Amino acid sequence: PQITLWKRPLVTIKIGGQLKEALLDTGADDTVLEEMNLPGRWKPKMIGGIGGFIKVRQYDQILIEICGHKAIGTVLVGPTPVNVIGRNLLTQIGCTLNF
Amino acid sequence: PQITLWKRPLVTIKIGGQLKEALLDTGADDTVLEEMNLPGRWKPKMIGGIGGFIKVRQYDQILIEICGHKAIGTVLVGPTPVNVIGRNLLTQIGCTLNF
Ligand SMILES: CCC(CC)CN(C[C@@H](O)[C@H](Cc1ccccc1)NC(=O)O[C@H]1CO[C@H]2OCC[C@H]21)S(=O)(=O)c1ccc2ncsc2c1
Repeated sequence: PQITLWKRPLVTIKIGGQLKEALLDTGADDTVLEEMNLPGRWKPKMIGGIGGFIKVRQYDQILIEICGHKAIGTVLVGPTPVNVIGRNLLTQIGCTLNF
Repeated sequence: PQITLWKRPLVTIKIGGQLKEALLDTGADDTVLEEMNLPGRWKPKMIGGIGGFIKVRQYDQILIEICGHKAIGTVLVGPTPVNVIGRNLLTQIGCTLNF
């Protein structure tokens, strides 16, 4: 679809078999989801945002469907203010900016 | 134009008679720019993201040119690690997400 930006670009995602709402965030290199249970192994990592750095759990090679489009990639889980879909997955679903 | 997301979507902007580089950021409600000494009045504000909040100065009705597209709106100035063009201005240049 073509998404205008008068509202937040929020979409429904499926991860670990569960539906959630997430923000399509072209300013995020990485995908960061709020605290949740995910199966598989993970590794502790640090990511920095506008206000500093937080601790996250890095899950690699996770299946995630974004607005009906499948991706498989890295998902960081931690105290982000909102679920964000970053460029690592936006590229997989073929997302571009256009003006 | 069409911008892919393999790399950060950085573009040149013109603001306050200065040229700078900023991200086209669909996850940013507002526009947040590096410290610069703009003229005129301003209101204090706090904006939150990964890692917490930063304190910024809110300037209204600021003229900004983004890839030769003109806009006018609110700009927040403060110790942000990256210049971000937010939805308040992206809507004005006709920017959409597409997949
Ligand atoms: C609440 C949703 C997100 C936070 C998640 C908001 N951010 C915009 C993001 O695009 C931010 C913009 C950004 C980019 C780079 C440094 C600092 C901020 N990117 C970001 O934090 O990405 C992180 C995840 O991937 C990593 O790649 C970049 C940093 C990592 S922000 O910078 O904190 C921001 C911008 C305008 C704004 N107006 C009101 S609140 C508010 C918050």
